[PDB]
Parts: sequence; C-alpha cells; structure tokens
Amino acid sequence: TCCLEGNFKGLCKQIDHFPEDADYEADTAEYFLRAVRASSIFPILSVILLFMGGLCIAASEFYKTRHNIILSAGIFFVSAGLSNIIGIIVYISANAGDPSKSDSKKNSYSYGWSFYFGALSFIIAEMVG
Amino acid sequence: MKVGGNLDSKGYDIATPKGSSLGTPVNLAVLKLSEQGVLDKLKNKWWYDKGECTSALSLSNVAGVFYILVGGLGLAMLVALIEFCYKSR
Amino acid sequence: KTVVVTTILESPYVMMKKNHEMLEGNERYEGYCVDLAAEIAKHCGFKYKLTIVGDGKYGARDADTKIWNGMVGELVYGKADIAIAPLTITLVREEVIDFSKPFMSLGISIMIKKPQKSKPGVFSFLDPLAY
Amino acid sequence: IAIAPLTITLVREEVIDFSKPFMSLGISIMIKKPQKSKPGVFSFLDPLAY
Repeated sequence: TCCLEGNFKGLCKQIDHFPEDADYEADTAEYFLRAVRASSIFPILSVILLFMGGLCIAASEFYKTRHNIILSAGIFFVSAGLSNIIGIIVYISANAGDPSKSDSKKNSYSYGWSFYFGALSFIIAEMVG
Repeated sequence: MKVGGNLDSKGYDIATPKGSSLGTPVNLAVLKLSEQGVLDKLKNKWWYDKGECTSALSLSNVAGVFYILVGGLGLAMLVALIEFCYKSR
Repeated sequence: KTVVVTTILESPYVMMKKNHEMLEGNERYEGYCVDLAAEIAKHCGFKYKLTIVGDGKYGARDADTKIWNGMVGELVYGKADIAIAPLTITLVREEVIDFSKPFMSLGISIMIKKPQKSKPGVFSFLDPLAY
Repeated sequence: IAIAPLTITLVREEVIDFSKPFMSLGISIMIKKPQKSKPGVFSFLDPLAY
C-alpha cells in the first residue's frame, strides 16, 4: 500500500498479512484464511487459467480436427471465473479483519479501479466461456 | 481501554514549602505553560507520541455459503467432465 | 546554590534513560516532569538538580508521631526547595506546603479489557441450529 | 471577594489572587441531537452490505 496525499506520499509499504505483534493465533481457520490471502493463490490461479484458455484457443486454429481443445478452453475460462470469485470473497473477508478496511460507516473505504478491473475481468471471462 | 468520563475532579500541583520566594513565580509559570499549550504538548508527547498503540450483514457472515456454492460448482463440473471422458473412451 | 527538586519515580512522569548508567546529572532521567521542571527553570532563570525521594512515597501524615514523609516531608524540613512530581492537591497537604495551580486535571476513571472485535466463523450461517 | 465563574488566567494571577479551581472545564463540541433521518430511495438494500 502506498501513501496518498501525505507527508511521506509515494511510500509503498508492503502489506503485512500476519499481525503477530500480540503473538495471537486464535483458531486454525483464521490462520488458514490469512495464509490463503497472503499468497493470493486464487487471483493468480485465475490469471494462469485465463492464460491456459487463451493458449488453448490459439492452438485450436492449428489443430482444426481436434474439437476437444475448444472445450478445454471453455472449461479453463469458467474455472478462471470461479477462481476470481473465490479470490474476491477471500480478499473482502480478510479485509474485514482490520478496522481500516472495514467499518464503512466511519472509515468510508472505497474500492479502486484495480478491484473493479478484476470484477470486469470475471464477467468477460464468463462471457467468453 | 478507558470508557466514560471522570467520576470526580482532582489535579496535580507543584509543591513548594510554605513561605518561599519561588511560590509566586512558579504559579505564574504554570499558568503561562498552560496558556501557551506547552503542558498539553508535554502530555501528548509522553502519552500518545510515545505510545505503542456495521449494522448491515458483512460478507464475512456468509462467506461459508459462497465457499460451499463454488465448491459445488467445481464438483459438478468435475463430474460432468468425468462422465464425458468415460463416454468418449 | 542549585535548587534541589525532589521527585518520585513513576512512568511516564519520570523514568530511567536508556543510557543512564553512563549518564550523570539531571540528564539521567526523562519523562513528563523532567521537561516540566525544565520549562519552569528557564522562566524563573535558576539551575535545578533532580533527586529521587529515599522512601519512594508520595507523603502521608502519621497520626501517631505526626511526621510527614515523601514529597511534603522533604519540603517542610528543608531537604528540597521545590517538588516536581504528580502530587495530588489535597486539604491535608495544602495547610503544610504551598500548591501552585494544577498543571494536570484528572479523576476516577473506569478501566476495562477492550474487546478484540469479532471474527465470525466461515460456517457461521449454521449457528441458528444446533449441529 | 468574587464568587463567580471566573477563568484563571496568567494576566489575572499577576494582578489578583485565585484559589484552587472549584470546577474544571475545557472547550467541547455542540452538535444537534441526531434524529431519525428520512430513509433513502434505495434503502431496501440496507440489510445486506454492498
């Protein structure tokens, strides 16, 4: 996260996903969710699946007689959309942990265009699928 | 955490022996610091500057149903591809 | 000579410096009253020496022998000329020594263990019914 | 003797004598008491977050 309209504006401080200041663990599910968010496994998996679907579509022209490639591309696109949905859900859920990313009544957090780019990416991928 | 307001009113004062030449100048100095805001700044420095620290349903309350839905979608897709592969073979 | 200033050790009023072992003089201590004693010194134009009370007590009259200890006991019998410390302004102490106008206003407050927000379980939608 | 809500200041101490404060105070904020606002047009989406 980078500072905006601040004294140290432009300082992109890395997001710490494991606040071990108080040395607390709570339940296993919270740690698992924190690890899943930290690796960003699901948005990355969505990107990988979209790339695989695109490469399958490109290779479909070379192999005209193999119709199963187009089906594989469609399956990859649908799985990419599903992974994007999972990533959005995990992102928002982990964001609810900290007060600055929650409590819209006072904080009034706003989602940026990068988040809406991923939301638009899911719709297009489902449409292409 | 501290909640509510003070139950009563007290204060900390500068203690000087009775009948001393430093009584009046210190009392004027204390008021001068409070008027200028030095006392408020000193309180802030040693308490906060050196410190070490809705109604609607959120997505966290219903995240499990979303996870179950997506897992079911994935399982159904896997079953469909397994059936298709078995039929093709 | 230098004004002797009795003081009681209490964070954050006065505490110990990180390198107080090698430090010597008034610089050995830091805290709210350390700067508070400094600001009055410049205004009144005098040099001060900060010292810690031997018994480490604020001061209370002993009804049996009528002896004052702590901040007030040092001042009445003349060990120190001024006390720079969080000394509460009370009726018993006022008739013995002189109190300036209060520099900090306080009172009785309530301390509670602050809650750690709330983390709903992933499968918390099954909560209304038992397993 | 002046028994009145007289603020203790530096310039007044230099001229007259004040006793210990019989009442402590400071600047606070006055706001209108919140009341039930008119519901928004799209207030039927309130129970669930956006």
